[PDB]
Amino acid sequence: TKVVEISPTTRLEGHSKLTLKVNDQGIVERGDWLSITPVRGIEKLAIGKTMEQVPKIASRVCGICPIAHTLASTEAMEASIGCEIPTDAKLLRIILHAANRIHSHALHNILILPDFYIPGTEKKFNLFANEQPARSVMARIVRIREIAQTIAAIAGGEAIHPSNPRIGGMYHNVSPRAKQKMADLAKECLVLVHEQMEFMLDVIRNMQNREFVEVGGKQIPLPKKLGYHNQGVMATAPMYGSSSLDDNPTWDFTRWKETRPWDWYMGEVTIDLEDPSYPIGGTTKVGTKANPQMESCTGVPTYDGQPVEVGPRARLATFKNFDEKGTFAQHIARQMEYPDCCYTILNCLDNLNTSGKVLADHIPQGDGSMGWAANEAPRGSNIHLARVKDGKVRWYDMLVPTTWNFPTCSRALTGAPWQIAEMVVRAYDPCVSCATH
Amino acid sequence: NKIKIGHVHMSGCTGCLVSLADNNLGLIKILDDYADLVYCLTLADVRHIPEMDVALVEGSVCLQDHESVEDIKETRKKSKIVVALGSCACYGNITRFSRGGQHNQPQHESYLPIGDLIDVDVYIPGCPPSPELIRNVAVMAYLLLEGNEEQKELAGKYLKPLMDLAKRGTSGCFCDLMYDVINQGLCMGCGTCAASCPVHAITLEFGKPQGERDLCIKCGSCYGACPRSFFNLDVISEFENISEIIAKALKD
Amino acid sequence: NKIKIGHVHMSGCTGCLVSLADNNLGLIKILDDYADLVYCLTLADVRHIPEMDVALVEGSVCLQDHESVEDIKETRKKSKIVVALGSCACYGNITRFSRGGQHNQPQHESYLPIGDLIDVDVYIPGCPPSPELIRNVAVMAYLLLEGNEEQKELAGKYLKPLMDLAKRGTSGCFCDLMYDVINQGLCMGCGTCAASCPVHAITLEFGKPQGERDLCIKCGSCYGACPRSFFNLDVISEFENISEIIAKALKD
Amino acid sequence: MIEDPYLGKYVTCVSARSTDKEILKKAQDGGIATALMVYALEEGFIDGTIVAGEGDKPWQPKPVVAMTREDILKARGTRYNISPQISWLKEATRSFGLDKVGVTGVCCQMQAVRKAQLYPINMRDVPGKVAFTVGLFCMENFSYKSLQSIVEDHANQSLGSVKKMEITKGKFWVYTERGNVATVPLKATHKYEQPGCHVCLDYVSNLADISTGSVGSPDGWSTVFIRTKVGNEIWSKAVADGMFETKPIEEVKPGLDLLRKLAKQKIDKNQKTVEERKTFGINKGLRNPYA
Amino acid sequence: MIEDPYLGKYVTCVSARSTDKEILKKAQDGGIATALMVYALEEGFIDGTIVAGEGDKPWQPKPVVAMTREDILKARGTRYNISPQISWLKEATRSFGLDKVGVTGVCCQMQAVRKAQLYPINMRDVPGKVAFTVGLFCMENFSYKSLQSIVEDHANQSLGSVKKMEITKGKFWVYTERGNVATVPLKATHKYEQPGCHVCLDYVSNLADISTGSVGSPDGWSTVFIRTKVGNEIWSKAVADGMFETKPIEEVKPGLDLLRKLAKQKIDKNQKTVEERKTFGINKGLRNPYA
Ligand SMILES: Cc1cc2nc3c(=O)[nH]c(=O)nc-3n(C[C@H](O)[C@H](O)[C@H](O)COP(=O)(O)OP(=O)(O)OC[C@H]3O[C@@H](n4cnc5c(N)ncnc54)[C@H](O)[C@@H]3O)c2cc1C
Ligand SMILES: Cc1cc2nc3c(=O)[nH]c(=O)nc-3n(C[C@H](O)[C@H](O)[C@H](O)COP(=O)(O)OP(=O)(O)OC[C@H]3O[C@@H](n4cnc5c(N)ncnc54)[C@H](O)[C@@H]3O)c2cc1C
Ligand code: SF4
Ligand code: SF4
Ligand code: SF4
Ligand code: SF4
Ligand code: SF4
Ligand code: SF4
Ligand code: SF4
Ligand code: SF4
Ligand SMILES: [Fe+3]
Repeated sequence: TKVVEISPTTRLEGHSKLTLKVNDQGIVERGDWLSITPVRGIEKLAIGKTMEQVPKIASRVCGICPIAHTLASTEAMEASIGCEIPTDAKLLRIILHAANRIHSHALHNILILPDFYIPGTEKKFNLFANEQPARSVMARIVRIREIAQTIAAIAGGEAIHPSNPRIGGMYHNVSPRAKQKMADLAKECLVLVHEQMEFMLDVIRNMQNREFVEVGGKQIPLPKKLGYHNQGVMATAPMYGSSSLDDNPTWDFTRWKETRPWDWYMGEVTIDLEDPSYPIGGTTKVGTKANPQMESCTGVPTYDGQPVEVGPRARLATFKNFDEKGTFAQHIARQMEYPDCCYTILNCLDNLNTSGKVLADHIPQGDGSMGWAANEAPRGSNIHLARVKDGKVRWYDMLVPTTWNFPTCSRALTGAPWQIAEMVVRAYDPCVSCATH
Repeated sequence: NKIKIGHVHMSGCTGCLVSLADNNLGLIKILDDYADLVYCLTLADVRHIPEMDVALVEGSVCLQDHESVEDIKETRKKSKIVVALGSCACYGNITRFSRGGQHNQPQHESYLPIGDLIDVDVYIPGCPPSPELIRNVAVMAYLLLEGNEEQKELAGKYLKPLMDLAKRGTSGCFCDLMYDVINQGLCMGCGTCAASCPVHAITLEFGKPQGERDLCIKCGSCYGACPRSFFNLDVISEFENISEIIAKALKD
Repeated sequence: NKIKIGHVHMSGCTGCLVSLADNNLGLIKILDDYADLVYCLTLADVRHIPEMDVALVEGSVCLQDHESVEDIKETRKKSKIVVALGSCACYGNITRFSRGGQHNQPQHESYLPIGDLIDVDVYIPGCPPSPELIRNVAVMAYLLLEGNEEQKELAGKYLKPLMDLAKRGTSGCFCDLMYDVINQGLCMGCGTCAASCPVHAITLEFGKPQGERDLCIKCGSCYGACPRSFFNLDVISEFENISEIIAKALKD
Repeated sequence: MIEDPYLGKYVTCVSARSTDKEILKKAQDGGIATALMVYALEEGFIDGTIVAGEGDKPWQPKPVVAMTREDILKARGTRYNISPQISWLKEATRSFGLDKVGVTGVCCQMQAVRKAQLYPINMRDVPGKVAFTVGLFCMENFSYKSLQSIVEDHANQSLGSVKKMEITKGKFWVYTERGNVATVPLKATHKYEQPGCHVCLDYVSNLADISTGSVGSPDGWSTVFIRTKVGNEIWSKAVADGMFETKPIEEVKPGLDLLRKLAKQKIDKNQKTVEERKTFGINKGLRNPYA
Repeated sequence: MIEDPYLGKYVTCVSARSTDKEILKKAQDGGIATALMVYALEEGFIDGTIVAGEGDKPWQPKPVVAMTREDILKARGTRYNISPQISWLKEATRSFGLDKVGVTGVCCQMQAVRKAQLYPINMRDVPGKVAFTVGLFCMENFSYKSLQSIVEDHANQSLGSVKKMEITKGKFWVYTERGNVATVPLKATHKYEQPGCHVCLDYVSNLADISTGSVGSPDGWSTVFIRTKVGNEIWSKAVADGMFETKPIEEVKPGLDLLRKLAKQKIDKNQKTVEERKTFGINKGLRNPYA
């Protein structure tokens, strides 16, 4: 056993590292992927603040998925106080949610493609480069994300940190013109995401037929079971979410418990294996001490006493019994989620009444009861829990998808050549600012 | 010659980077012709901070995180121009409210905008910051370093109010409109602050700003956008020409 | 020789004067032995601002009221030591919220603390300011101008943090505890800010301040009272001796 | 281009009034601001515009995004108190889903728009979606309590009866629906001006695409500056389409000579105020937004 | 008077413990802080005192104004997380109507009281109504989440079972009600310290009337500094009344030599931190409250 460390990780959101024990062949025996993002402490600073402010603060946990936290936080407040929002407010929230999932999955295409090969060649995608096919692909992705952000801005008030959601529904309904504009854009987007999806699935399928990849000049073998783990999955909806107001909620808070990294991470180790050629800048210096239990910045939520995988694959496994697992299965399931986003937007626009009410007539102030809301963020189940009393948050808790995925991905690192541990990581589409909040 | 640009991610949400990317083909145009992205953990595999002409720095600094403090000091050392990108970097924003006590780093208690630890050349305020502003600053930074004298003169005039904001301080709030506009005899009731506020904390009552201070997330946008904070007539009166210049620089 | 003291009433509520008077026989002792009240429209018939050793100035300045602006300029001209008495004079306080529009002077819109118009030597923050603080400042001002060198040295050391506050700025808010204490790594959870807040806007959650910003009336008390704003060990460690000195100066 | 130091940059200046007789019935002057926005909407230069609609109290304006000819016409007539027009500038591009926003307002509001186009600070999508701005001349404005005090006390009129107000020929004029007229000397109104107007160095909405006002033209007519390429395209095409009567401004009394003089008095007086701010205190001064 | 540079100003220093056997049953050490406040209340030196009462979560302190012997005794035992004692300092003189307030707490809380006596900033009536302060020795403190992490993870104990906690001999000690003992090396606890403690230059509550702690005295006994005239009057009279066993501190191991050394390490380490703040940045630093 030797210990190699990659710090920082790259082509994901935010700040983490991989602390890896490897065998004499460089295959991970036990690896820890951990947040080293400072804890801004949103759960504790929320206490005493107003139920209107806390969702707008929680939004600023993450600018890729602020819709997830805005909606999950707002709907946790609504669940605690017992506020039923109007239909047209819900329809606008779903449109906002679906649009953001498009932009997020497409942004993630940008981050993972450099690890992938132009099918049938030994050339990797370089999306910066003004050459084909990369530039044509970048142009499609860029238009996809532009459409997505535009719809999000129209239905949510703002693409990043949406302003329209409020306790009890929305500040604004949209105009007949705005509704036509969103429909026009969704029609254009649906064709584009079908193209991007088929493109990505082909690239992934080419990856599954490869035997090695090139990292830092060297050939790295591709295990058949790359990224396999035995944690199973958790998901609350295929699209939107669930909350404790529902007749039959699809998440069970009696099965959840959160520990410190303590229960699940390695203690102190010393780095004795270093590779200065790891692109670009090498790995952690020999002699460095690391302690994942103490350095990890997240809590570890569990379901039935164990870490779980959340995210697109978790959703398709839970709701369609999708039956492939590991790194390339995760990539596949994410791409498959493209069309539902556009069909959902178009169906929601069809049902939206632009003269309809968007704010509940009565917003109660709460008595301290616990409520919770789950939003199926692009990366998986985002669960916010709250006690609101007299309009103030007395208790707040956030179980964010990448928080769930950190210990699970770690276990999935077993069997990988340490030089492609980052590829295992990127199939989770990590958001480490999310994970840490 | 392309200038060298890095994106440095401190205690931010990456929404500032998303805002840059939301210039769409404008960003690709800039990366094609005017600028090399030498560093960005989100998009590229350069692991350590290299030399930069322009560092776009987002997020604030956790005083109790050693690597973070070293990163922001190293960034100033490595960069000709330091840009506080977005309100967290400029003004602390939601991290003003951080107070520790959360797992798994309950000692991660104190956060300051980057201007309290290093000297900052340029503020780009906003939460989220507007894509167009980030684009204008990138283009003008290039013109300031690779243009003819007529361009470098324009660029210097364009950036001056954003440099003045960096010298003014590291605090942003609804109160800026009281302290420095209404209380100064300068408010004329235009309502711009209300449009810019990302959380709808500002209403106008009889033509005057009314701030919901317990909704305000201290981003500094409203004073920035207010036309009685800075109003540099030499630049803004030439809006048609400066707009045409920026468009031409992005054209295909 | 008694020093000469005036009370100047700008846009204040006179509660600062009431606080002075609430030293009871202490005030009469001071007026008997150490100080002549040369000016105070509330208590005496001197119609115009005379020369003063110490001007206790309460309230802020309405920029659209000509006599008010002349009064505060005349006060600085007429006074050796200018004291911003209370939070309106120090920090604007509730007049930060003024925005015009009320009969019969709808143009009376803009109010600034006095330190934005003249140089201020000494802050006495608080709304209301504590009688004991106003007494201590009067006594120490006398010692600074009529004492032996040992007294003038003590007085100068006592007043230094109140002079530092005057040089720090003209703004007061719950946010001071964020910006300059919690965000600086200095908060240790003592809870003093909560006791000093006059409107109960501060609670402590898990040992850390939580501010109801839409209750806060921007008086600057909490940062003042915080033992991690200024803590001048040379003075405060001698609390027993300095207390005995002040008592003896008020004794009969 | 003319680069006048008091009237701003412009291509031409004419005296004009709308040929739409319905618009003229309630227009303040020539109906230029209504006629241009209606026409821009019908032609597709804008898909909506911010106008000073009717509010919750008599003669109090309420900004609104108008998207029909009818809603635009509801904003005819001068309201001499504050209308925070720019408060709907971003929202017009969000829930309203507009691609081509029009904006009407006074000089400082035109300034706000151009600052947002060039320095968007939490104003995403606004720079590229501003399509057409029409700026009113403005000497000064008032709070609503000021306007109440002027009309009810000094003019002795009930606000519920007022059909039109007009500042001209040294007086504040009040016209009632039943046909009476009252005047107030402007000297009496000065205490009531919004203080932030005293620092304003822009009289004829220098930064608008098209600027329009009353001074320089007879009653029923407007003085119009056509300034930007946007402004010239729309004006040319509207004139060609029969939307306006025009006269070159030099053939009109009092014309551009009176106008340039009042512009000069405004800037001169306010530049002085701007300067006195620097030494307002003892050893210190007040902020200058223009520094 | 002794003017020690690390132990502050004091008249004498003894090793002591209360003769009240009921108090000792749950006291952390010698029962000095409880015994003094109970005695001051019975004798009329105070009519109430601020103590670290029991809170809403196990081992979380809640400050409270205690006005009976029974309520004072509820605050026995060290809670190693933050108790914002000073938050009730003014209120004790308002709705509670006290004339003679007692205050218990650690060094920084003693500091807060004296600052309020000398620089009352919206602390009316407080300077004259503080009657008696008892200060605990304090090396450092923790947030509640820190304490949870230390006890539940590192010591592997349930908080609901803990009877006593103790930092001593290089370890964090946890004693359970059913009789078990667990320890954690203090090196493991350092990441969890409240950051604001790292700037604290006061170990034995220099500014209290009487200071009390554990280091220097055997188990069951306290090291006590009697510092002010208030402190000497109350201590003398309590000793004379039979309230305490004492031993001169020089006849006690480890005694004042160990104590002065730990005090020196604390100030030395924290003075260094205070100094590094000045150059924390590049060309700038962090605030120093002591400057
Ligand atoms: C405070 C104010 C001061 C003015 N001072 C002068 C002056 O000194 N000299 C001069 O020649 N003209 C001045 N004007 C302009 C003049 O009064 C007419 O408004 C202008 O000629 C437009 O008339 P019109 O027939 O073209 O517009 P109309 O067709 O009658 O349409 C009215 C237009 O004015 C806008 N509007 C009405 N009230 C306000 C308001 N409070 N704020 C913002 N927009 C408003 C509406 O949105 C609409 O665009 C002033 C206008 C205002 C609001
Ligand atoms: C964070 C903390 C750190 C300490 N570090 C040291 C040290 O390094 N060396 C040393 O010798 N002693 C230290 N002490 C003091 C020691 O642990 C005992 O508290 C002290 O000896 C008093 O014991 P006693 O028997 O006289 O009090 P008891 O009769 O048991 O009464 C307990 C007293 O302690 C107060 N108290 C209990 N917890 C807190 C709290 N969190 N905050 C404020 N007041 C509290 C109560 O109000 C009460 O006055 C520390 C105490 C605390 C709270
Ligand atoms: S300024 Fe706003 S969008 Fe930018 S890093 Fe901070 S929270 Fe994110
Ligand atoms: S944006 Fe307009 S309304 Fe708001 S403070 Fe500035 S001048 Fe006043
Ligand atoms: S009021 Fe709104 S725009 Fe102004 S600082 Fe607060 S959140 Fe930002
Ligand atoms: S500081 Fe408070 S008490 Fe003093 S004049 Fe102002 S409102 Fe009155
Ligand atoms: S008074 Fe005490 S609790 Fe309040 S900010 Fe200061 S150190 Fe923190
Ligand atoms: S929180 Fe309270 S003490 Fe602090 S400035 Fe506001 S009102 Fe004053
Ligand atoms: S005078 Fe200037 S600041 Fe006042 S309303 Fe008219 S255009 Fe605006
Ligand atoms: S070490 Fe100092 S600041 Fe920390 S709790 Fe103890 S006495 Fe207070
Ligand atoms: Fe969490």
